[PDB]
Amino acid sequence: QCVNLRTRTQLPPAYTNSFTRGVYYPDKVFRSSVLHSTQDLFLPFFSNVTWFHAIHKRFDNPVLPFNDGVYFASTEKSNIIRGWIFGTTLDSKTQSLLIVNNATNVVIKVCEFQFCNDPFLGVYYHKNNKSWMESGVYSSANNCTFEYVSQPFLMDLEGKQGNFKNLREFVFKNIDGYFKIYSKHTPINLVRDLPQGFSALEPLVDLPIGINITRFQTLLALHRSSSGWTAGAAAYYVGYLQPRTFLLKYNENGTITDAVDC
Amino acid sequence: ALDPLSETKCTLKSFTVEKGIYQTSNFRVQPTESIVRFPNITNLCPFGEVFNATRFASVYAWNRKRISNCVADYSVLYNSASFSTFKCYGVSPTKLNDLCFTNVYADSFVIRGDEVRQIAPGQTGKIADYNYKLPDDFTGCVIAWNSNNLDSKVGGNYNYRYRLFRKSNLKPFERDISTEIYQAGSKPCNGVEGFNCYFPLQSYGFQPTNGVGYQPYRVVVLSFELLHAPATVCGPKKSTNLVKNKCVNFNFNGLTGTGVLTESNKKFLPFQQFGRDIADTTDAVRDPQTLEILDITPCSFGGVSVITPGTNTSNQVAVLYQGVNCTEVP
Amino acid sequence: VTKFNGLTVLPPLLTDEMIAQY
Repeated sequence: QCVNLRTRTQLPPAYTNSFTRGVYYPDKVFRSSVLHSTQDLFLPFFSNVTWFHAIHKRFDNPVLPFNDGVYFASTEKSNIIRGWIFGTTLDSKTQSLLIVNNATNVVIKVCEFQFCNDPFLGVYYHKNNKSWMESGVYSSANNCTFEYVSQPFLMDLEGKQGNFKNLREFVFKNIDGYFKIYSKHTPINLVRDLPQGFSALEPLVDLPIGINITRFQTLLALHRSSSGWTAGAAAYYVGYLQPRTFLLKYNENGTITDAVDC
Repeated sequence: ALDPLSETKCTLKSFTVEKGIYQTSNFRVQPTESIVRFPNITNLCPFGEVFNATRFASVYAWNRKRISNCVADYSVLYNSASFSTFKCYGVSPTKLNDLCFTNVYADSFVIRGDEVRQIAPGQTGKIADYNYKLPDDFTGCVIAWNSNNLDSKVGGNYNYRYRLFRKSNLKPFERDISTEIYQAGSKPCNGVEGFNCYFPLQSYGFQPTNGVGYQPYRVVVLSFELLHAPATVCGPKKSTNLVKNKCVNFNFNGLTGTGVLTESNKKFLPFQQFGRDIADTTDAVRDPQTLEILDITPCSFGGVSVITPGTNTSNQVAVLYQGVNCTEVP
Repeated sequence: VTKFNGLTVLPPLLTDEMIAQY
């Protein structure tokens, strides 16, 4: 479990642009036809994000820092990217996070997992009773405290064609020993890497973990029939948060309509 | 405090009042009830696994169960009336029902009846020095149970043992299952019975006709841990009914105020609890039990004015409650 | 031409009907 992959190629960090997206609800307070300002960790307008791209002989999975917070947009159709993992040194000396989903639940386990050199989510048992189920990024787990079971989700794995008609945005932040997860699913008519518009992010997951996070990694789905595994494509972007100051406009129903950077 | 005419004299500091209108004090409707609302007490915590257990172990092979991310119901434990000893130090368990800690540990073992004093910090002897000890800062609360009809067997329960010796003084909260041999002099034991070497493991003689010091007593230690991590386990709480159209007190999960509660025509999102105005004032709150929002409107207040002519003519006065409806004055 | 913490607004003595008669 120490040898590298057969399709592990590296890519130079190309860049792109993010027009207006990267705003969320700062609190759980209802407002109506107001113009409220706030000072929290947001994404800067008209900044750059690190565009990554993998194919079904390139395994584009680098290791990136997590100093303040990283904005995700996992826009994919056959759902190759499963989940994400966080840690400090990626070993069993300290605690690390693990978020994976297996088509019936999302699994959040934080233990001292002994990862590989280049860890990957391995799928086996392709003989019978498939149902696109998950069937190892770790080897051991001991001396841990927290485990979470959240609301389930839906999946599909067959190949799609054409342009991209779905958005899966994510942003994480580690303050006060907590862990916040924001997401939004919107249909699009996308002729680019990132769409243009305005949509807000809603809070779903809240965990009182209390861990330090410095680096992270991204997990994909790989089939086979620690090197002989067939990889898939990927299309995700990586940004960084900064303590900016934003304006927020609310309507009569209580939804964010427009935002202005200061 | 007798006449509104005489109340005017106490503010003007004079015994003669001329013609005019004067403000004396303020009016405020006092609250009657106190509404306490809180969410449900679901996601209960498995306390029957260590208190109402069927299986158990010895004094040195004690298991460990992790208790976190649940609700700590100590109300039925304090009023159980089915256990032998419940004594602990400093913090009484009758006020611990509404607190929150980080981690909770509970053990499971059976000790003798004459060895009940050894489960204490600073105690020496047979069980505390050779099997299992507690540190001096133990602020938990122990609990025991007689098992003369549960773990007792005729002929003798020789499936469980307890140590009679150990090499030295053990560190507190140690789980030692191994079978090392005690040496006393300069003669090594070499893993076999020899000179100055005694077998610590002694089997139990549990019998229904045993004495008070030979009966099985299921004792469970319970410890409380305060860590710099945020608290995950908490105690329960009780709410009351909901009263409308009355200036009452508010006791929600994260809000405290005073006002009336009427029906609101607004729409709230499921990712937010309450709402606020443009001047950081609360106007709508959601009930944590049932999904319905209630409007927050303050009960009536205002100044009191006294209309009177001069005191050299008459003494009749008129009382004007500014902005107050006189369905609420009497 | 287009509260909560002890704030009140007193009405004027002359209304808008009696000003228009003047």
